[PDB]
This record gives sequence, structure tokens and C-alpha cells, in this order.
Amino acid sequence: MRRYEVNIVLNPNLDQSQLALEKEIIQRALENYGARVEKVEELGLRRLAYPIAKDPQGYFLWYQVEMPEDRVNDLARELRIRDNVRRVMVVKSQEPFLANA
Amino acid sequence: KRQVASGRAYIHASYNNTIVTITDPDGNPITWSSGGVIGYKGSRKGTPYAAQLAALDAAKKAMAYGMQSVDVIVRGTGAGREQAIRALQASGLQVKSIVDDTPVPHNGCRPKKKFRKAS
Amino acid sequence: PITKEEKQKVIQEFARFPGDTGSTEVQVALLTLRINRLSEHLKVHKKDHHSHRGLLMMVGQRRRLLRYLQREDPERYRALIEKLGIRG
Amino acid sequence: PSRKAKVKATLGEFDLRDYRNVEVLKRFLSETGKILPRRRTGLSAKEQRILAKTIKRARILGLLPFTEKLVRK
RNA sequence: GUGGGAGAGGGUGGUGGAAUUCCCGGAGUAGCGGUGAAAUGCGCAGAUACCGGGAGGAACGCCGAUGGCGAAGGCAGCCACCUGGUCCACCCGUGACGCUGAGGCGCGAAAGCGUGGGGAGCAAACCGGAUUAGAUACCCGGGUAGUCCACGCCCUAAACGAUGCGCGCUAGGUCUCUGGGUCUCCUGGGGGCCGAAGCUAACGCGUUAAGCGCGCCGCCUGGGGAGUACGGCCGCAAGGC
Ligand SMILES: NC[C@@H]1O[C@H](O[C@H]2[C@@H](O)[C@H](O[C@@H]3[C@@H](O)[C@H](N)C[C@H](N)[C@H]3O[C@H]3O[C@H](CO)[C@@H](O)[C@H](O)[C@H]3N)O[C@@H]2CO)[C@H](N)[C@@H](O)[C@@H]1O
Ligand SMILES: NC[C@@H]1O[C@H](O[C@H]2[C@@H](O)[C@H](O[C@@H]3[C@@H](O)[C@H](N)C[C@H](N)[C@H]3O[C@H]3O[C@H](CO)[C@@H](O)[C@H](O)[C@H]3N)O[C@@H]2CO)[C@H](N)[C@@H](O)[C@@H]1O
Ligand SMILES: [K+]
Ligand SMILES: [K+]
Ligand SMILES: [Mg+2]
Ligand SMILES: [Mg+2]
Ligand SMILES: [Mg+2]
Ligand SMILES: [Mg+2]
Ligand SMILES: [Mg+2]
Ligand SMILES: [Mg+2]
Ligand SMILES: [Mg+2]
Ligand SMILES: [Mg+2]
Ligand SMILES: [Mg+2]
Ligand SMILES: [Mg+2]
Ligand SMILES: [Mg+2]
Ligand SMILES: [Mg+2]
Ligand SMILES: [Mg+2]
Ligand SMILES: [Mg+2]
Ligand SMILES: [Mg+2]
Ligand SMILES: [Mg+2]
Ligand SMILES: [Mg+2]
Ligand SMILES: [Mg+2]
Ligand SMILES: [Mg+2]
Ligand SMILES: [Mg+2]
Ligand SMILES: [Mg+2]
Ligand SMILES: [Mg+2]
Ligand SMILES: [Mg+2]
Ligand SMILES: [Mg+2]
Ligand SMILES: [Mg+2]
Ligand SMILES: [Mg+2]
Ligand SMILES: [Mg+2]
Ligand SMILES: [Mg+2]
Ligand SMILES: [Mg+2]
Ligand SMILES: [Mg+2]
Ligand SMILES: [Mg+2]
Ligand SMILES: [Mg+2]
Repeated sequence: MRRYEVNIVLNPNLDQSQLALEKEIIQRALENYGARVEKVEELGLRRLAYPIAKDPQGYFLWYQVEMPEDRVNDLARELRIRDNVRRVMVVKSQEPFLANA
Repeated sequence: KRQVASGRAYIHASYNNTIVTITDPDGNPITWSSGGVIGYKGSRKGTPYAAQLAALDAAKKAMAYGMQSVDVIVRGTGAGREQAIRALQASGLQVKSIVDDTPVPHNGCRPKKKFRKAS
Repeated sequence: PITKEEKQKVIQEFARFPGDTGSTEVQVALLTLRINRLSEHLKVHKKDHHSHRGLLMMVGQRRRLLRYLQREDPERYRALIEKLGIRG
Repeated sequence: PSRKAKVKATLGEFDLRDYRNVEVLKRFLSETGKILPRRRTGLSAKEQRILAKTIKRARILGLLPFTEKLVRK
């Protein structure tokens, strides 16, 4: 059991129904792969520095989880299955490194 | 015939020649000109003077489309890049902005031996 | 990899007396742990040579320690080998 | 080279390891999308090394750019 | 052993953007390209320049360093997994368990070979243009093997610090990477520069010795003949020892 951060960028054009659906599927995958959700930050629609799948914006989701290591990669693959999912980046969590502290 | 009146101006400048394409704001070409479009044939196309004449010719043919103001985009290092810029500024087209879009790979493709000692 | 509880479990297993960390038995046991794990890694990943050098070094170290044990107390040597299931 | 001002010296306290923080990370990039050299950023070796990975992560997340156009040439 | 650290060390899967080429569409027209100057070449079956979309291969800009890691060859986008080495602090455990190392075994850049994939860019050979007294070349236009992946061979090199490995001893100064501490400074591990003593034919080396010493290994004995002949071992071959 190691601590990770799942970043997920979604389609900005999603309405309530489709978005809530995508979140439910995401959390169902997080459940199915044994990942326990600690803290969640939903940032939402934000500007991008470059277009992603033709869209100038993206819908940002951030999860902090504790899951088994061996399954991690696999989980990410699953998250990429969805058509409406733009980006998935799973980062092994780390302690902050301050400058000017 | 269009009647555009505002557009883009692309100066593609290499060591061997300078070609200038005036387009509508959607990017589609209206007119173009080069060192060889004017009388010049051999190495003389790479001349700054050739760039001046080319820029002016492109701008003229553009003002025939009723073009007034353009945005300049520059690609590539070579003489007559800045001469093309200056000629466009003196052209009778108001120049709004100038931008360097020159393409560079992030270590992408192997160069010809002439361009080597790099990648 | 090798976590803390695994390592402690094997240390307290081969410890001569309570508080024994670096005695030859414990050292050979630890080395054997790492070696079996690394050999398992090299069952796959046959193209990892650099790790394999590590394996070589560990095996050498273990063989040297065991040689010392054989030299000193043959019974403790026999017991250790029987326990870990080495050589052969 | 690096003749104006001190990127780290004027700035607050911040986590160098945070990829999601755009407003602070923008300051470490030039007119183009390029990561500024130490002589500009004013950071140290370790700091810089961390900054690079943070920025690259952010770029992949679509938060920061890779390259950019130069203006007023 | 416990605790803490830095790292392009290695293997597998995934994934990102830039650029090149090609394909489709749009707009547009007389050239583009290339050189010392040109020509071959490409373009009215619409090229070059510009925009939109798509496909594929390979390499990772900035960071990047006078930097880091590795025994060497060598290692650079990002993410996860697997995994090797190493440094520091505590002074906790074992109690000489050490060093070197003929043979053996393994690793070993590039090119090269085998089977099967792949093939954007580059390109031995080759086909052309030019240059020249000639031009089998340098320059330009094309271009196959190859460069890429998997598995299996080959075993070489200016494989270089042209400096075997280990330990102890012999002024300092200065820059740097990475730890710890009473944190202007002290202390440890790396990487550079100037230099005590000393050494060196000289050049230079000088706590990262080429100084003072001890241990073990490999090697040299004028030049050409010649890394050739003969023999043996290795290799599918090229060829190597
Ligand atoms: N990203 C996976 C990497 O794969 C490497 O090896 C793999 C890659 O070289 C390559 O993966 C795919 C390939 O399946 C497919 N046929 C074509 C694709 N372009 C390749 O990918 C790679 O190709 C080359 C590799 O030199 C790179 O230039 C390119 O950037 C990269 N995308 O083929 C190999 C087998 O899948 C190494 N295992 C390691 O670096 C890493 O795991
Ligand atoms: N080495 C690979 C890289 O390791 C980095 O992190 C590595 C280092 O930070 C860390 O070093 C630790 C050290 O902190 C700690 N104090 C002691 C430990 N023995 C070291 O680990 C070391 O030894 C073990 C075997 O015991 C190996 O498995 C491991 O690869 C090696 N680094 O071990 C990590 C794994 O090797 C990068 N974060 C990771 O992304 C990347 O894979
Ligand atoms: K000299
Ligand atoms: K034979
Ligand atoms: Mg020309
Ligand atoms: Mg490179
Ligand atoms: Mg290189
Ligand atoms: Mg690495
Ligand atoms: Mg077309
Ligand atoms: Mg016609
Ligand atoms: Mg055609
Ligand atoms: Mg193709
Ligand atoms: Mg550089
Ligand atoms: Mg080297
Ligand atoms: Mg003690
Ligand atoms: Mg005692
Ligand atoms: Mg040997
Ligand atoms: Mg080889
Ligand atoms: Mg090769
Ligand atoms: Mg082959
Ligand atoms: Mg070619
Ligand atoms: Mg050629
Ligand atoms: Mg062949
Ligand atoms: Mg063939
Ligand atoms: Mg091979
Ligand atoms: Mg050298
Ligand atoms: Mg050296
Ligand atoms: Mg040296
Ligand atoms: Mg030092
Ligand atoms: Mg030092
Ligand atoms: Mg002297
Ligand atoms: Mg000196
Ligand atoms: Mg010899
Ligand atoms: Mg002789
Ligand atoms: Mg003689
Ligand atoms: Mg020979």
C-alpha cells in the first residue's frame, strides 16, 4: 500500500449527467482496483497552454489515494479506456520541498 | 477578388531565397511572392534586396485585394528576413505585430551531413 | 522490495541471542533473502546485466561468510545451511 | 546574460514540487516556453533539478506550454 | 543493524509534445530547390509558401553545467512497477571473516552476421549533376544495405586518464556536486584548478601523485620484416585470440 495522486483531465463540454457518469465510472474503477480515496480536489474547467483533443480547455480532477503498487499501472490503463477522458497522470506522492521558507 | 482588408503575412526566409505569403486571418493564402517571382534566378534570390522586392510585390498584390493591416509571422534565419520586415513596414500596409514562429525540433530528426555536428 | 517487517522477521529468526544484528548467521540469512529476491527478478528481465553483477557480488559475499563459518564452527555451519537450504 | 531581476529573489514561499500550481511556475519560463537557466531563476542545483521535473509534469498535464511564439521582433 | 540522502546506474509496461516525410481537404500560382557559380532534380496530373485533418517512424529542445550515475562499454522527455551500486549520522551487532587474483565465467561502443518484423529522417555501395589537367574524391540531386525493435551471434577500438587493484604516510589555497554538525565556520564522500616537500629526460605530476612505502596481477627488452607465416583454439561468415 503506497500513496499516489491521480490527475484526470476531462472533456469541458460535458453536462451534469455525462460528467456525473464519468465520475461514477472513475470511482468504480478506483474501487475495483482496491484504491482507497483519502482526499479529493475537483478543480474543474481551466485554460490549457495548448489544445488537448482540439479543445482549448479541460476539466481537472485530483485524487489522493492509497493503493497496492502492483495494480497501479493497470488502474491507469483502465482510466484511459474511457472516450471522454483526456489525460490520466498517476504520480507517486511526495513531501513538499520549500524554497524561501 | 475578396475584399479582406486585414490579414496575415508570412515571411519564410532561408539562405537561398525569401518567399512571402499574404493570407486572410483564417490562414488561407491570397497572394505570394519570392526572389524568383521577380527577375532574380540564381543565388541572387537570397539577397536582402530580393527580399525587399518580394515583400513589396506581395504587399502590392495584396492591396489589390483591398488589404489594409497585416500581422507578420517570420520563419527561418537568413538574410533579407529583417529586410522583408522593413519593406513590409514601408509597404503601405499597417503592420500590427511581428512574431517569430521559426520551427525547431526537440532533438527530432537526423540532419544532412552539411547540418551535422548537431541533431 | 524488502520492507521493514520482512527484514526484522528474518533477523529475529536467525539471531543467536536477542539483540543480535550482525552475526554471521544473520548476515547469511539476509544475503540469502536479497539473493532469492534478485534471482527471481532476473528470471524475468534477463537483459538486466547491471543487477546481475549485484547478484554475483552478493553470492560471493555469502560464500565467503559461509567459508568463515565452516572454518570456525562446522556444526553452526551445518545448522545454518540445513536451515536456509543453501549449496547443493 | 540574465541582466534584469532575480526570479527567486522576488517571490514568496512555495512548494517546488507542486506541478499543479501554474501562477508560480509561469514565472520560471521565458517569453518562449523555455525553462529559464539557473542564472535567471536564481535557484540552486537541487532546486533547479526539482523545478525542471515539476515544470515538465505540468506541461504534460497541459498546464504549462512547451514552446511559444516570440513577439515584437 | 537502525535512521536519513543524491543520482541520464539497469530491466519492463505505458505515455507527451516539437520537428521531418507521406496521405486527404482548403486557399492560392510560377516557380521551388540548390551552389563559389551552377546544373541534375522537383513543379500546369498545380509544386514551393499558408491553414485544417490524418498516418507512421525515429530522436528527445529548454532545463544542461566547467553537473550527476556506472566496473568498463556507456547512461538524458514524462509516469508507474521491478532492481543494482553508493554516501552520511548513531557506535548498536559479528570478531581478521582481509587484499590480490594465473585459469574459468560473465559484461563488453560502432560496424558486421543470422531469423523475423519495421522503415520517417539520414545514408556505405550505387546512379546522376558539377568542379578539375583528369576527379574514381571533396560540392549538389537521388539512393540500397544499414541506422530502429525482438531473439541469437561477433569480442574489436585513440575499449584513453594512452596512468592495474588495495592500504598507509607526506603543506596549503581555491571553485564545485552531495551528506551531517556546535550551521560566519567544523566534519565526511565525489568532481576540477593553482601549488609545500618530493619526483621526472623533459613536458609535467603533486592528499583524485607520476611523491614516500608494502602486497598481489598483467606487460616490455632496437627498427623494418609483421600483427605477417606456420600450428592450435574460437566464429555461420566477416574474422578474432
Ligand atoms: N516506452 C517503452 C520503452 O520500450 C523500449 O523498447 C520498445 C520501444 O523501442 C518500441 O516501442 C514502440 C514499438 O512497439 C512500435 N513498433 C513503434 C514505436 N515507435 C515504438 O516506440 C518507440 O520507438 C523508438 C524506440 O527507439 C523511439 O524512437 C520512439 O520515441 C518510441 N515511441 O519497441 C520496443 C518494444 O516495445 C524499452 N523496453 C524501454 O525503453 C521502455 O520500456
Ligand atoms: N534507482 C532508480 C531511481 O531511484 C530513485 O530513488 C532511489 C533512491 O532515492 C533510493 O536510494 C535508497 C536510499 O534512500 C536508502 N537510504 C538506502 C537504500 N539501500 C537505497 O536504495 C538502493 O539499494 C536498494 C537495495 O537495498 C536498491 O533496491 C535500490 O535500487 C537502490 N537505490 O532508492 C530509490 C530506488 O532505487 C527515483 N525516485 C526512482 O524513480 C528511480 O527508479
Ligand atoms: K602543456
Ligand atoms: K571449424
Ligand atoms: Mg537561391
Ligand atoms: Mg542526443
Ligand atoms: Mg549527442
Ligand atoms: Mg536512470
Ligand atoms: Mg494539398
Ligand atoms: Mg492549365
Ligand atoms: Mg500530381
Ligand atoms: Mg509509411
Ligand atoms: Mg546544452
Ligand atoms: Mg567516454
Ligand atoms: Mg560497539
Ligand atoms: Mg565480544
Ligand atoms: Mg579473469
Ligand atoms: Mg558488441
Ligand atoms: Mg549495432
Ligand atoms: Mg540484421
Ligand atoms: Mg539524401
Ligand atoms: Mg550525397
Ligand atoms: Mg541483408
Ligand atoms: Mg533484407
Ligand atoms: Mg543485439
Ligand atoms: Mg580520452
Ligand atoms: Mg578520470
Ligand atoms: Mg584525473
Ligand atoms: Mg576532495
Ligand atoms: Mg570537497
Ligand atoms: Mg618544487
Ligand atoms: Mg599541479
Ligand atoms: Mg602486448
Ligand atoms: Mg627485430
Ligand atoms: Mg633484427
Ligand atoms: Mg588484425
